[PDB]
Amino acid sequence: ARRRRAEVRQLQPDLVYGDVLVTAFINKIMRDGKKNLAARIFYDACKIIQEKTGQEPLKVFKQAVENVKPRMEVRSRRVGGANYQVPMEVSPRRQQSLALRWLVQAANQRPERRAAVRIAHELMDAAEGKGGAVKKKEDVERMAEANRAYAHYRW
Amino acid sequence: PSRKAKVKATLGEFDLRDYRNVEVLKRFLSETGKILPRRRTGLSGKEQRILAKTIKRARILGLLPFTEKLVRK
Amino acid sequence: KRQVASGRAYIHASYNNTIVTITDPDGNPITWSSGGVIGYKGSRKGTPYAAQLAALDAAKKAMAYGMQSVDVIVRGTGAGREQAIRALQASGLQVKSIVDDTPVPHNGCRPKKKFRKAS
RNA sequence: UGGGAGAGGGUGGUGGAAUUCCCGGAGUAGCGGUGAAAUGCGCAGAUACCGGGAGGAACGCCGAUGGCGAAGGCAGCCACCUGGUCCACCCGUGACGCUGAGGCGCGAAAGCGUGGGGAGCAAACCGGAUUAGAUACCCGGGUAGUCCACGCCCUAAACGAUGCGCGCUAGGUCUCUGGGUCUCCUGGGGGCCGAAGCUAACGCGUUAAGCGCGCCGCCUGGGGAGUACGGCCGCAAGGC
Ligand SMILES: [K+]
Ligand SMILES: [Mg+2]
Ligand SMILES: [Mg+2]
Ligand SMILES: [Mg+2]
Ligand SMILES: [Mg+2]
Ligand SMILES: [Mg+2]
Ligand SMILES: [Mg+2]
Ligand SMILES: [Mg+2]
Ligand SMILES: [Mg+2]
Ligand SMILES: [Mg+2]
Ligand SMILES: [Mg+2]
Ligand SMILES: [Mg+2]
Ligand SMILES: [Mg+2]
Ligand SMILES: [Mg+2]
Ligand SMILES: [Mg+2]
Ligand SMILES: [Mg+2]
Ligand SMILES: [Mg+2]
Ligand SMILES: [Mg+2]
Ligand SMILES: [Mg+2]
Ligand SMILES: [Mg+2]
Ligand SMILES: [Mg+2]
Ligand SMILES: [Mg+2]
Ligand SMILES: [Mg+2]
Ligand SMILES: [Mg+2]
Ligand SMILES: [Mg+2]
Ligand SMILES: [Mg+2]
Ligand SMILES: [Mg+2]
Ligand SMILES: [Mg+2]
Ligand SMILES: [Mg+2]
Ligand SMILES: [Mg+2]
Ligand SMILES: [Mg+2]
Ligand SMILES: [Mg+2]
Ligand SMILES: [Mg+2]
Ligand SMILES: [Mg+2]
Ligand SMILES: [Mg+2]
Ligand SMILES: [Mg+2]
Repeated sequence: ARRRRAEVRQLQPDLVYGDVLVTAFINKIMRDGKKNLAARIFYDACKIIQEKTGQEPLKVFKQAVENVKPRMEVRSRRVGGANYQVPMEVSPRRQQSLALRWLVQAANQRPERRAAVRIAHELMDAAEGKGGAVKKKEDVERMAEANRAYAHYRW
Repeated sequence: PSRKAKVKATLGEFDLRDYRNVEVLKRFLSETGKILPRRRTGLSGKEQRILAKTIKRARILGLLPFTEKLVRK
Repeated sequence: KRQVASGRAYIHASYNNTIVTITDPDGNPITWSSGGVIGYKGSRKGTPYAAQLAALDAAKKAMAYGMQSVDVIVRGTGAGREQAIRALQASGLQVKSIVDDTPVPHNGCRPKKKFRKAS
C-alpha cells in the first residue's frame, strides 16, 4: 500500500446473530475456503457454551475477544547499529485482528480432540480471564511497557 | 516577528556614553545580562558600538550584570 | 529523619545520564538519585524515562524528610532535562519555580576535539 | 589649519564567566563514556550540591553580510606611548613625481636555544574498544608543545590562487565612515547585480579580468625534481 490507505473490507453480517464480528471469527477459523465447515464449528461451539454455561453464547464471545485484545505492543526498529523493541499503542482495528486470530490460534493448541469443543472451551475459558489466548495478550503487553525506556522513539 | 518595540523607541533622549545610568542602560539587557542585538535595541551601527562600551563599563564598576539566571525552561 | 519541608532540586541533564540532587533551603544534599541509581547501566541511563524514574526516586526519598516544596534548577541540555521536571511536578512536591543555570564560559578553556571542529 | 572613524601597533593595569586542583560543609553508590561497551575513576566516600582559596589560559552577549592593517594579522575593560588614514577650507612649496634589480626591515602555524610558567588541550607515547588485521578513525590517560621573556628559524591553499601607480569608460541596490542646504548632494571604504567591452569557458565588469601609458616579478609540455651538485644563510630542522 504505497498510494492509498486501503479501505477495510466490510463483511456480511452473521447468518445467525447478524453480527459482522462473528463472520470474521468464522473466517479466521476457516481454512482452504471451507466456510461451511468453518461456520458449523463455530456454531456447534456456541451450543456447547450454551450448555455448560447458562449465559448466551453471543455475549460469551464478545467478552473473550475483549479480554484478549492487546492495548500495547513492541514494534522493532533500527537506530544507529541496533534494533529496539519500541512500545507502541495498538490500533483498534489491529486489536480486533490480533484478538480473533489469537483465540483461534490458542484454541487449536488445546488438547480436546473435537474442534468445536476447543473453540468452545477456549472462548468461554477466555471470558473467564484465563486461557492461552489471554496469556499471549498479556505477554505482549508485558513485552511493551518492559521497554518503556525506548518509548521516546515514538515511531 | 520581533515587533515588540525597539528599546530606543521605548525610551526618551539619553547619553549613550553615560556608563553610570543603570536605570536606563539596564533596559538594553535581556532577561539575562546579555547585551541585546540591534534588531532589538533599534540602534545604529555607530550607537550600538558605543552602547557596547558603555555597558561593559558599568558591568565592571558593579552597576550592571554579566549574566543572569533564566527563569522558566 | 530531619524534617526540612522546602528546598532546592538540581537536575543535572546530559547525553549520558540525568542525575538529580535535592538540597535544603541553602544547598546541602538531603538525597540524590541518578539513572544508574535506579538500575539502568550504560546508555539506558541517558534515556528520558530513566530521568523520570530518577527524579521520582529523588522526590520519594525527599518527602521522607518531610519535603513538600521545591525550587528547581536545571543545568545541562541532556535528554532527561524536560522529563525530570515533568516528573517532579507530578511527584507530589510543589514546584515553586524553575530556573536554568547551565554554566557557559565567556570563552576560556580549549574544549576537547569532540567539542571543537567549531569556529 | 580645523575636525572624524577604527579588534592598526607597543606598555602597564585591571574584570567577570568557565575548567582543573586543594580546604570545608552536606550527602550515598556510583560516575564516566559509547553504536554498544570497556579501559578509568569511586566506601582512604567519587559523581551531583553549597561555601572558601590557588593557579593558568582565553575573552560570552554586542558583533555583522561589520571595522582596521602593507602583508602576516588584529576583538573584555582602563590609562599611557604610537603608525596609517578619511573629510572640510582651498591657506603654503612649486613637478619636489611613478616604479623599483640588489639591500634592509616585517613576516601565521609548527619547529630550535636559554630561562620561566603549565589550568585546559594534546603530536609521541600507555591503555580500552572496533576490525579480517586495525601501528586509525571512537573511548580513558598523557609528554613535547600550546602561554611569557630574550634570541633564532623565514615557510604556507603567505589566496582575490588577480604586482604597484595614473587617466579613461552606463547605471541599479545594500552597507561602513566623513562633509553638506541632509527627499537627497558630495567624498573615502566594504558587498551584491549589471552598460559598453573583455574571456576557452566559468566569469570579470569605476573594488576590471575593460580601454591605455610607466616600472618590477615571473612563465615557455609531463615525469625525473623543488631532486643532485655548487654557493649563500641557519645551532639544528632546514631555507634560498
Ligand atoms: K646545496
Ligand atoms: Mg551512560
Ligand atoms: Mg588632521
Ligand atoms: Mg586595536
Ligand atoms: Mg570534599
Ligand atoms: Mg574499582
Ligand atoms: Mg564503608
Ligand atoms: Mg580597512
Ligand atoms: Mg586571513
Ligand atoms: Mg593656494
Ligand atoms: Mg609663486
Ligand atoms: Mg617603492
Ligand atoms: Mg628614483
Ligand atoms: Mg615567523
Ligand atoms: Mg609559535
Ligand atoms: Mg621553547
Ligand atoms: Mg586529554
Ligand atoms: Mg574491516
Ligand atoms: Mg586489536
Ligand atoms: Mg585521546
Ligand atoms: Mg606572510
Ligand atoms: Mg583566501
Ligand atoms: Mg612588483
Ligand atoms: Mg556600489
Ligand atoms: Mg560596489
Ligand atoms: Mg566552455
Ligand atoms: Mg558583475
Ligand atoms: Mg584600472
Ligand atoms: Mg585575465
Ligand atoms: Mg621561478
Ligand atoms: Mg623532457
Ligand atoms: Mg622535463
Ligand atoms: Mg620541480
Ligand atoms: Mg622545500
Ligand atoms: Mg653548518
Ligand atoms: Mg622541508
